Amino acid sequence: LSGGVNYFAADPRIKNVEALDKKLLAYLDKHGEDSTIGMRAIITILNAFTVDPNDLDLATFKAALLDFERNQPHLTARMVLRTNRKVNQGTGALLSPTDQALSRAEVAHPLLILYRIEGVNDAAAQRGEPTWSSDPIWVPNIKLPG
Repeated sequence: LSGGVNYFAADPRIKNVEALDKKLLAYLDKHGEDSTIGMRAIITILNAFTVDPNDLDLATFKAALLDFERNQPHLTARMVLRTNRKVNQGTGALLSPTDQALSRAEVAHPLLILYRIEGVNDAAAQRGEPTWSSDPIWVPNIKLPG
């Protein structure tokens, strides 16, 4: 993982879908879709995900965040939560044109963008096309500063 590059999980899995979804949606209401958030809270959210290291290396990213904690204790992560997203699994891309520009413009804060995708699996699975591991799903996109 190099700085200044977006990485998103192509095929994420959630340990407990309802618990994470309830958690993220409660956060979205309480704190907004675009906020800053402490490192430990980011980590906790990331731990709710299971992703193959070759797809998205969450361990390394988390390690990088902890390094930021020790080196820059005041540094916070930026978190963007989008809902009602409609992206099919396996298309090779996640972010909207707006979030592309957003992430390119963010060069100070470690950035986590979460996309909530719902009501997409049935149509795709009915026509034998790739599906997300759950409905609804949250898809993570990370970007380190630099």
